[PDB]
Amino acid sequence: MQDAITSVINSADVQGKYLDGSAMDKLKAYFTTGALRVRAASTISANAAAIVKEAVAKSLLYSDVTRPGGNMYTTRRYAACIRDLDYYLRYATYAMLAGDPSILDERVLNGLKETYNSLGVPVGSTVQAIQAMKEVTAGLVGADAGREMGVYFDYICSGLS
Amino acid sequence: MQDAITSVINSADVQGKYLDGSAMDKLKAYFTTGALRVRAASTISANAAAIVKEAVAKSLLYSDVTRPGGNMYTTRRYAACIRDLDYYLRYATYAMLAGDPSILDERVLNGLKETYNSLGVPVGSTVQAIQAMKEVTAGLVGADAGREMGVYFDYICSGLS
Amino acid sequence: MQDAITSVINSADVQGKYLDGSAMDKLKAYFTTGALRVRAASTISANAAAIVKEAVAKSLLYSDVTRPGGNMYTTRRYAACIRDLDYYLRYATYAMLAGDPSILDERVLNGLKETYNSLGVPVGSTVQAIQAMKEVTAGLVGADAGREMGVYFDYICSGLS
Amino acid sequence: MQDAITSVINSADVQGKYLDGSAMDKLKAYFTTGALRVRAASTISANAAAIVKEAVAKSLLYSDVTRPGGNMYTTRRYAACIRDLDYYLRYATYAMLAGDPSILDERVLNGLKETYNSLGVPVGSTVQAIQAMKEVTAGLVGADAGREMGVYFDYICSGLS
Amino acid sequence: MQDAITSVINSADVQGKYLDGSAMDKLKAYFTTGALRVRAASTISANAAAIVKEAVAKSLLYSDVTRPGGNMYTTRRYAACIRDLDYYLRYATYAMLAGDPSILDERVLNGLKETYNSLGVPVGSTVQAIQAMKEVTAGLVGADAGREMGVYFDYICSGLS
Amino acid sequence: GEDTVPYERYLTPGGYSLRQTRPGALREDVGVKVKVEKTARFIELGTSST
Amino acid sequence: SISYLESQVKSGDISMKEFVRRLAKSPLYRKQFFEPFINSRALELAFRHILGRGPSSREEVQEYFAIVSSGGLAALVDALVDSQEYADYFGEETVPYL
Amino acid sequence: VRRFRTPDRVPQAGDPALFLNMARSAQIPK
Amino acid sequence: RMFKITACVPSQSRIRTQRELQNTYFTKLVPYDNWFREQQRIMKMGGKIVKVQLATGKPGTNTGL
Amino acid sequence: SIVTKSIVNADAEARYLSPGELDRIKAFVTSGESRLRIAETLTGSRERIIKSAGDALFQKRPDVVSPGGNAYGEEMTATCLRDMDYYLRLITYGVVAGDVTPIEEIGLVGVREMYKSLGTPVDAVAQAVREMKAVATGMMSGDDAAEAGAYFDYVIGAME
Amino acid sequence: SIVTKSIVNADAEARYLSPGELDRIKAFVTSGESRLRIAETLTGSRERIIKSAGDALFQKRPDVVSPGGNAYGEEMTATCLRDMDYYLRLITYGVVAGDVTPIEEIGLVGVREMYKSLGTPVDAVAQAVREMKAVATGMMSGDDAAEAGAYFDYVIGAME
Amino acid sequence: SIVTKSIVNADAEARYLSPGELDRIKAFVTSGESRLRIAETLTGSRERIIKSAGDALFQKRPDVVSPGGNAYGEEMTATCLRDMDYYLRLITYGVVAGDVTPIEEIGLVGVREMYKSLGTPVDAVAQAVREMKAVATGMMSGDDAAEAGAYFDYVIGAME
Amino acid sequence: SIVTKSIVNADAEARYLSPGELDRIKAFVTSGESRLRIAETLTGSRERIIKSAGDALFQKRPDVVSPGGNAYGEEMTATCLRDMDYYLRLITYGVVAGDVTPIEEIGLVGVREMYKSLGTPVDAVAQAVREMKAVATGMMSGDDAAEAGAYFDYVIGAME
Ligand SMILES: CCC1=C(C)/C(=C/C2=NC(=C\c3[nH]c(/C=C4\NC(=O)[C@H](C)[C@H]4CC)c(C)c3CCC(=O)O)/C(CCC(=O)O)=C2C)NC1=O
Ligand SMILES: CCC1=C(C)/C(=C/C2=NC(=C\c3[nH]c(/C=C4\NC(=O)[C@H](C)[C@H]4CC)c(C)c3CCC(=O)O)/C(CCC(=O)O)=C2C)NC1=O
Ligand SMILES: CCC1=C(C)/C(=C/C2=NC(=C\c3[nH]c(/C=C4\NC(=O)[C@H](C)[C@H]4CC)c(C)c3CCC(=O)O)/C(CCC(=O)O)=C2C)NC1=O
Ligand SMILES: CCC1=C(C)/C(=C/C2=NC(=C\c3[nH]c(/C=C4\NC(=O)[C@H](C)[C@H]4CC)c(C)c3CCC(=O)O)/C(CCC(=O)O)=C2C)NC1=O
Ligand SMILES: CCC1=C(C)/C(=C/C2=NC(=C\c3[nH]c(/C=C4\NC(=O)[C@H](C)[C@H]4CC)c(C)c3CCC(=O)O)/C(CCC(=O)O)=C2C)NC1=O
Ligand SMILES: CCC1=C(C)/C(=C/C2=NC(=C\c3[nH]c(/C=C4\NC(=O)[C@H](C)[C@H]4CC)c(C)c3CCC(=O)O)/C(CCC(=O)O)=C2C)NC1=O
Ligand SMILES: CCC1=C(C)/C(=C/C2=NC(=C\c3[nH]c(/C=C4\NC(=O)[C@H](C)[C@H]4CC)c(C)c3CCC(=O)O)/C(CCC(=O)O)=C2C)NC1=O
Repeated sequence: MQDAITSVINSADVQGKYLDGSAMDKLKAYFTTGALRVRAASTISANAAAIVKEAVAKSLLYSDVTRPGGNMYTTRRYAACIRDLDYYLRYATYAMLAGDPSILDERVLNGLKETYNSLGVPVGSTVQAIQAMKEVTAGLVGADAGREMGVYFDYICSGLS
Repeated sequence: MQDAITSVINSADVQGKYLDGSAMDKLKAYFTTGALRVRAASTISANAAAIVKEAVAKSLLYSDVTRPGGNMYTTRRYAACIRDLDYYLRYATYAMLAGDPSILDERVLNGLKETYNSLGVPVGSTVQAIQAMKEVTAGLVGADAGREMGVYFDYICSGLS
Repeated sequence: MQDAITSVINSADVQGKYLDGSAMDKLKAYFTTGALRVRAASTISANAAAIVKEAVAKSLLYSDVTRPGGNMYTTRRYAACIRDLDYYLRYATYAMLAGDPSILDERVLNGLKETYNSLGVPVGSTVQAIQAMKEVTAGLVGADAGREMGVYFDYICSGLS
Repeated sequence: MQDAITSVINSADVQGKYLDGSAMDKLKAYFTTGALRVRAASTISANAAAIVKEAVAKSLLYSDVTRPGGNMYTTRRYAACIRDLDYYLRYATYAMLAGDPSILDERVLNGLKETYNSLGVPVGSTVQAIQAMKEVTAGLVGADAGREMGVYFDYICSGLS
Repeated sequence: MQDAITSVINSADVQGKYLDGSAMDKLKAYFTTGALRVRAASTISANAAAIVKEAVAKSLLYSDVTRPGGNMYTTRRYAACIRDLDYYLRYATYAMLAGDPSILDERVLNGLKETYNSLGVPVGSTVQAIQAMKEVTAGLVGADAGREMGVYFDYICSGLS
Repeated sequence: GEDTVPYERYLTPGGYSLRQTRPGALREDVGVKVKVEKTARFIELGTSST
Repeated sequence: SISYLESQVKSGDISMKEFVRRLAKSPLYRKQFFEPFINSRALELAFRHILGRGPSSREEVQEYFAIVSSGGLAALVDALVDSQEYADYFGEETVPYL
Repeated sequence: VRRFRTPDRVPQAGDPALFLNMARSAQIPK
Repeated sequence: RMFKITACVPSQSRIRTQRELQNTYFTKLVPYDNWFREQQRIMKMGGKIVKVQLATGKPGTNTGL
Repeated sequence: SIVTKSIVNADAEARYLSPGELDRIKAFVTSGESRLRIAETLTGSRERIIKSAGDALFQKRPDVVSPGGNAYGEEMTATCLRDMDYYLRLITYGVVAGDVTPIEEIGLVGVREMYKSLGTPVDAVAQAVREMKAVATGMMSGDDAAEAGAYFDYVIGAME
Repeated sequence: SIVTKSIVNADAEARYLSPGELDRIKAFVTSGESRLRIAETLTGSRERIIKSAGDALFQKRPDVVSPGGNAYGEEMTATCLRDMDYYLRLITYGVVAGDVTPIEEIGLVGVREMYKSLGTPVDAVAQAVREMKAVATGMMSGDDAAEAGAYFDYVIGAME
Repeated sequence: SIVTKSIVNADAEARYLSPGELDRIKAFVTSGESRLRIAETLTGSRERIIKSAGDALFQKRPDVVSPGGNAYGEEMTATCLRDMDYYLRLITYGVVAGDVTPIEEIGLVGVREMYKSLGTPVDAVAQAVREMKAVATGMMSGDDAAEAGAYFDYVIGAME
Repeated sequence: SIVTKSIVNADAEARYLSPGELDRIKAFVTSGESRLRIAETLTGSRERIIKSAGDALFQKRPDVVSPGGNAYGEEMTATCLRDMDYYLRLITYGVVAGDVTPIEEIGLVGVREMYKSLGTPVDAVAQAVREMKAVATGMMSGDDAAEAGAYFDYVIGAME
């Protein structure tokens, strides 16, 4: 768990060097993008349940997975699916605020593949659900904030696949 | 690697005793079932590719795992899946002929869980594929030969899970 | 953990269908056999320690495993062996009452092979002990109740082997 | 193994001289023909199996060599014949791309006569098969690309005879 | 490597014909002599070392070749001589069982003359040793089994000379 | 909180994968889909009434 | 011991590389190192016994398990001995070494 | 030759056949 | 079936790797099934094949190798 | 079911089934015939139950079918009747099993989270099961209506 | 054959023939009379086997004889029946030899490469050997049909 | 056994069991009754076999029981008869299994290294198994004596 | 049936049953066990017979399933398989009754008028019964296939 600042400090410390001009430029880049990160995080905190339910309405609804035999069939499985998608959106917001995806592979992508493979959860359908969540939130917060959200959404989909 | 005869001899030898009446009765049971084992092995050797492709057509086809994002997606992964299912059917035939599942945990179930967990292979989907293979071959060779095939298929599914 | 009723309901629910005539016939079969299951469970609850000690007196006593060097040698190992056999008889009674062996591979056969292989417990000697327990309880409760006990005893011996 | 460029450089180096005007003219000739060589190589890579099977359909099919007693009789011998013809077409494509037949007598014509004479392979029938392969590919790629393929096909037939 | 059956099948296949009456008669001759071949092979497998040591005691012992200067002088050369004679008896048993000497010129007589001529091994003394081995085993297994052993022993001596 | 003895609240995916995906403990939706099991339409049409 | 392989090597008609090939296809090696292992472990043991090193990539394990899958221990030793690697490191005379 | 009994029949340290001579030599009152 | 081949294979890699020397120009009995990959490999290293001769084959058979 | 619940409740306690639990299983085993009769009554007339209950629901709660509600339109009303069909099927399962662990363990655990993610008023769903209960207990004899109304009662209670 | 396989399997192991392999060769030597009877049964009625099997094959798989298929026309159908005659001859060889090394070592190694180079569907060839097996095991007694169907079974198994 | 050997030999070759190997397993399965009869013959009369074979051995090779030999004294002669009992037990195992992989895989691999570390002449052990073979084949019918003498023959052959 | 036909044929002639007709009825009475075995063979595997015969029919005659034919579409193909199921049921009735008066007296009298009023090619129906005969006689033993093929033969003969 480290943001862009802590990773820059960790690189300069593992070097043992002081903060040179490249580290200063990286921190200036983060300190310019931080206000946009803050406003996108507020806008995403506004519409958590709406983004999640629009992602299910785009991908998972009216398909086979909500029908009998699907892994999203029962009300318990539906509630756990909404819970999993809320987790993905919340941690993508955290990784957007930090500017570093270390929290994603520390706390989402750690044992997620083995959990989903033990439960029988389809990984492709949940990857499509995360992609639709990314599409909806990029329609919500704009072009560049949607892109800096979609880089961590693509990180979650890549670590899941 | 030992059949029913070699396991009976190994028990009587670890005892240090001669072959008493219970060992004679066990070997008489194996020597009565052996002709049925031979005919079922010939019938399974007849239809290897048909049983494998009917198992994929029952379980794995048209699901998420053959779609993008699934672990059976690419042609390399499809060919390796057909190879793995052919391995399961071949070694279940061997364990049916021997009448002892020692070859299964010696040569299939040895590092299979750790291999599948390192690769990202879903264990539940391949357990369902082996179960459909068992269902197809039990439809092929009959009731009791299908049962004595399904005991080793259940052994493979239990060691995999 | 599911009995015959819960497995029938789970099949009809995974189908998404209502309970058709085949499910009604399966439940009628269970509701006819249930009184015999109840009486056999009472008769087995009567004589737990007697069935266990007669199984040890048939198989494990006066052999090498109770002698020095055997895995049933010490008093700690003898008490743990009596405990393990009481577990097998108790869970076979539960699986007889439910009419479904899901409790056996959920709660007995889950990590039992790896536990016994890590401890050094002989699996063949305990399989013979469970077989003698089956023979004694089938002498106790009769022909058909002994058979419907022996199907789950054979399930435990098959999952152990 | 050397193309036209490497053979020109080797001649100028064994002389010890620099590249004079005749070497420049030879390399200009190769650099003019190279695009035609590339397009003919792509067109031949398109239709490998078709050119091979049309060569067998022209020469070797329905003759005595596919009948009993012939050297192309069995399925093993048929598969090895298709393999040998695929080798001849592939190496003729390589020698067409290099513009020098050094790869042919380095890697095809090295021990091929002695191999075919030890096996009992008819050399005249395989020379007719290579000639029909040449005729088919010269019908495929045109007049001049067919000619610059047929010079290396004639090289293979001359070294084989 | 082919027995009488495989050579008959190879002749009928190189003809391309079906098995006519002469091939049926040849296979009937082999299927009548096969039980005698089996019993002679068991009797020869009984007394391998005895036949070898009686052959050396008849021919090679107390002659010049076991004296200094002989090629059977040292213990290494004596052990290699016993090894060579065991090879001749074993492969003569194999050629007796197959009923065809193809294994002898495939796997004994292939480079044996050139090996023995490069090492300095006397070919006449080893031919006399094989002849005494033939005489001893023909005294062992009887008249006609000794004759059908001696035809392959004479084959080995003819290919060696 | 001083009233109850503990109980096993969480499994690892290794232990859950051990117990549930065993064949007798298994359901039949768990990992790939199952198709619907209707009767054949020619049997349904060949009956004696709608 | 397999004895005719010892004969045919000490004579010199069969090269040492064909000796390694014929000894790894021999059933003593199959009893010892192919029977108690899965093909994913027998493959790496064959890599150690024949090439003297472990498989150094994932594509190498992909390729050689595909070869094992087509044609058993026979085609595995066939594909290991006939590489460019065995011929460059050991040639025709030297025993493989770690 | 005649002292030789099969090694399965020979009593071992867990078997009560070693103490059987004492069990038949000791007197038990009715 | 076996081919009694005779070939000479220079390495062209001993200068870089600085290994010790194996004697080239070998005479060996190759089995028939992998004689293919062996001849192809000798052509891969650039070595010339002097003499190929079928040793144990009896050429023209269909079974019995 | 009853047998699952008794087995689990004796299973945590490390004891066998007590004789009172055993005559509980015995009484459920004897009453299974009446349970199957109630199940056939609920199964055979599902069309009229779903139709009349949807009619009385949309009469009672017209805002969910008015523009602005969840079940507005053709396919939305069809999905609404499908959800009512799901709950009647779970009612039949709970009638046969003798306990509400099919109903709860299939369609009542995360029902609030699901219907909040869909945008559905859960009180109107409770009214839908109330009208289903009215039509179903209007269809049977007295004790049969009481035994089915117990499970209908559990579903409406687990809604709110 | 059996003797070749036993000799080779003892030959790699640097040992003689084990006594179990020797009674295997002895039992095959005794059963050679029944093998020759099955071979005469298969040899004498080859015309009806090839004719009826071709008829049932083209009834079963009519697209390969329709224009567009491989065996379309007079000479192509004659070559198709010739390939079926080849496989029945190899069946007779494998029946006599007691093992499938004649069948495999003649006409089953590169069968996929050959029939892919000819443009032939191999499943239709498997159906041809299936109809040949049906006509041939319809022609014999029970154990004779089982012993011939073992080799027919090996050919259809080696196709796919 | 036979089934283990056939399974392994098909297993290295990456193929199924050939039909010739399958009728080999079938013939062994049918001959198992005679194998069990030979095993009961060898098991029931082990006392007389070991006693008479030890008597004939010490008559034939008296130096190993003379002072200076290995089996000199009471306990050493008892251990000698115990080793003969071990080899008769392995003979019974090899008779039942239909192959010599029990005998070889238990008591014939490092037999030279073990008996060299004990200081034992291995030729006298071969004479012990020879006298055991004489007493055992003097105890049976003709084909039974041949089938048991095959495994006795393998043990004496694996000694030297 | 046989008894009906014998009774009627003696009934018009104003005589009793002749003894030859009586041993005809007796032989049919004895062969009724094999008739019931053929009937169970045809009854138990009706799914595979109808499925494989419809597959081979639409492979053989693709124009009736192409747009423009009678059995084009989902429900039309279902009705086509239903008509094939009807004819297999009448085949089972004729197998049990020992004569074709069930088959003729139920489903063969006005078959041309009915299938002309529906617009159906009757030759394609004859091909449907031909494929049903192929699958059914591929499912039985020899004499059983002949006895069932007699009634299948009567149905295809009564078509054209
Ligand atoms: C003889 C005992 C034995 C077995 C069983 C075995 C399995 C095995 N399966 C593998 C891969 C595989 N196995 C599968 C199979 C599956 N994945 C799915 O999605 C399906 C659920 C399931 C098939 C039913 C796939 C897709 C791969 C390829 C993984 C990859 O390429 O990334 C690999 C990786 C290396 C390679 O492909 O060649 C091994 C070693 N190895 C053995 O030695
Ligand atoms: C309810 C499902 C379940 C089972 C069955 C189970 C078995 C189990 N048996 C054990 C030990 C044991 N089990 C045995 C039993 C045997 N050894 C023999 O020689 C006999 C053949 C056999 C008895 C018939 C013995 C002797 C031990 C003690 C091992 C030791 O103390 O070293 C242990 C080791 C820890 C402990 O003793 O308390 C477990 C966890 N655990 C479970 O949760
Ligand atoms: C890349 C350079 C190169 C070539 C060309 C090459 C050829 C080559 N062709 C061979 C066999 C063969 N080649 C043929 C080919 C023919 N026989 C005929 O009747 C036809 C006239 C002709 C085909 C057009 C056949 C039938 C065999 C198999 C011989 C046998 O199995 O007995 C063999 C024997 C070993 C094996 O099949 O795999 C070699 C090494 N090897 C090489 O390294
Ligand atoms: C299976 C087919 C086959 C045979 C037969 C075979 C023979 C063979 N015999 C050899 C040596 C030998 N062979 C002999 C045998 C003899 N010299 C005499 O004086 C006697 C007349 C005669 C014995 C009867 C001797 C003494 C040597 C050793 C030569 C030496 O060490 O210098 C060698 C030299 C390498 C080595 O000893 O291990 C080979 C390869 N190799 C084979 O692959
Ligand atoms: C068996 C347990 C179970 C339940 C309950 C269940 C409900 C369920 N209801 C859904 C939709 C729905 N359900 C309703 C139902 C209602 N809205 C109203 O106003 C009425 C009060 C009420 C019904 C009377 C509506 C309107 C939708 C569509 C929601 C939307 O389209 O956004 C969906 C999403 C689409 C689908 O795949 O069907 C699910 C999964 N699934 C289950 O597996
Ligand atoms: C003994 C082992 C052996 C086999 C199998 C063999 C097959 C073989 N089949 C051939 C052709 C053929 N074989 C078929 C056969 C069929 N096509 C179909 O549609 C049917 C499914 C099937 C037969 C029932 C056809 C149509 C051809 C002609 C291919 C062409 O003309 O392009 C040819 C080329 C012409 C010739 O020389 O005969 C060979 C060599 N040769 C052999 O030595
Ligand atoms: C037991 C004696 C018996 C027979 C035979 C019978 C036939 C029968 N076939 C019908 C339709 C049909 N039957 C067919 C069948 C076929 N069309 C094709 O192309 C195929 C060749 C063939 C079947 C394999 C079709 C397509 C219809 C629908 C005709 C239409 O919809 O106009 C109908 C009208 C709808 C109905 O009530 O089923 C009857 C009554 N009824 C009987 O009681």
